[PDB]
Amino acid sequence: CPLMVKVLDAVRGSPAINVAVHVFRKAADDTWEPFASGKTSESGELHGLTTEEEFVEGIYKVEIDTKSYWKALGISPFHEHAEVVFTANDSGPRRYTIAALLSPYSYSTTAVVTN
Amino acid sequence: CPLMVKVLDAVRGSPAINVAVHVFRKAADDTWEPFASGKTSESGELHGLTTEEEFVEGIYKVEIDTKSYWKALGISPFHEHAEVVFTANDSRYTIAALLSPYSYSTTAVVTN
Amino acid sequence: CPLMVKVLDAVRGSPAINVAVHVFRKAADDTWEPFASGKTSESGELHGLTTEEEFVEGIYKVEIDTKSYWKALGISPFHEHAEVVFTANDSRYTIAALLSPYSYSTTAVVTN
Amino acid sequence: CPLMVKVLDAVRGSPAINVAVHVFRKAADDTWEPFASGKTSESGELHGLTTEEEFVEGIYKVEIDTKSYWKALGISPFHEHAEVVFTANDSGPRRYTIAALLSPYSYSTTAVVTN
Ligand SMILES: Oc1c(Cl)cc(-c2cc(Cl)c(O)c(Cl)c2)cc1Cl
Ligand SMILES: Oc1c(Cl)cc(-c2cc(Cl)c(O)c(Cl)c2)cc1Cl
Repeated sequence: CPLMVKVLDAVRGSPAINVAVHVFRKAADDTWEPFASGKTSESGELHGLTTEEEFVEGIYKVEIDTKSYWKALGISPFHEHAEVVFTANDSGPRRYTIAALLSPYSYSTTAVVTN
Repeated sequence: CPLMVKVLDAVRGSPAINVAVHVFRKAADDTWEPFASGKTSESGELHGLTTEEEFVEGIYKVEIDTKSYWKALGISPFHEHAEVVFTANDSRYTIAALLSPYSYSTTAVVTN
Repeated sequence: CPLMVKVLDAVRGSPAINVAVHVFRKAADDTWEPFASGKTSESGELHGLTTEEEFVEGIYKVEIDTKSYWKALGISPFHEHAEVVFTANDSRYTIAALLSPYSYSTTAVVTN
Repeated sequence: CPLMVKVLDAVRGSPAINVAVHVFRKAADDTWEPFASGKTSESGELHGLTTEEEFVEGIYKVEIDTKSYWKALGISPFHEHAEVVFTANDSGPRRYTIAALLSPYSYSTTAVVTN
């Protein structure tokens, strides 16, 4: 599991369940190609997006579909989605945890990078 | 005015208005003595808490009554209040707080 | 000026100065077209990006070049940049970003 | 484990290891009495502070000793510590995760409350 996403809801003090996450990788022609996608579990975690073999060096974008999440709760939020863009594995394989904390008008994101 | 407080609401995307703020300074006996207080304005700001003369080096606590704020909006919050504790050293302090029911963040902007 | 950007540095407790910001609007073909840009001032602020006439309803992206900022301070950052994507609907927008090497937070303050 | 603390470092993108945490409970005479204390592990987590039996209703304060953490890294930080104060178990036992994300001039805290 070299790439894991964890999403929390700051309004309810709970994991953010069933949030859609789409991951893209920047291709040789500077286009974002689809890489992986999934939905957060009841623990607000998304595991198994990729493998070490497939997760090569590159620029990745993790798009978290926050708008759909808040709308399904009857809240009209500010952002369309939360986007996290980073270079990965540029000095060898690392494990990446991307965490996001969500509110209707704000969000925070962090990365925990281990090896 | 060397100390300013700004409070924002992350749920509504607005200044947090009418939020009570109490400032304390740590006394000789390790007690917190009341120092300054007020309620944030329409812009979520609290200006004029103190003066350069009075704002001597020391340890200060800024207590933001976040519970009352959320209760007024009909939302059940987690925290009793938010506290920011820091040392003022000489060499302007903006204490900002961003509020959600189960989370808050605070940052200090120290300028000049 | 219906759109303002403010950027703060959580490592140094200061405005984030000289940070390039690019604003894009989503075009008819789902493309991002350049809309406005600038560099934050000494107060970490970027004013005068647009006018009420030009700032029509639509989807906008604000891209903050956080990587260059951290590189200038000799700190290796995680993110390529920070992006804030939102719909402007009619019924002033302050987009604030708080920057650390491996983390950032952004909040919108929508007033009037 | 009804009370867990997790602390992350936003400067290094790593868990915050060896951070001291002191927990207090408000006593009948409105004094803060010591309740539990510990240090975060290599994963930035602190488990085993208390038991369900001991963790009764009350107002608790979780003090995270952030100043010592940053000083040991050669950074002179703004805050003396981060404090999280909350009523616990007021409608029955809950499990509380207190998370903090740390930077020298800022911090964020969240609670995940489950049952
Ligand atoms: O003027 C300000 C505006 Cl607009 C926002 C913040 C601010 C404060 C905190 Cl804590 C945040 O997490 C974010 Cl994202 C912005 C601070 C100042 Cl000083
Ligand atoms: O397990 C975790 C828990 Cl509980 C909380 C956060 C987490 C994530 C964000 Cl964005 C935060 O601002 C804070 Cl304070 C904690 C991260 C992980 Cl990985």
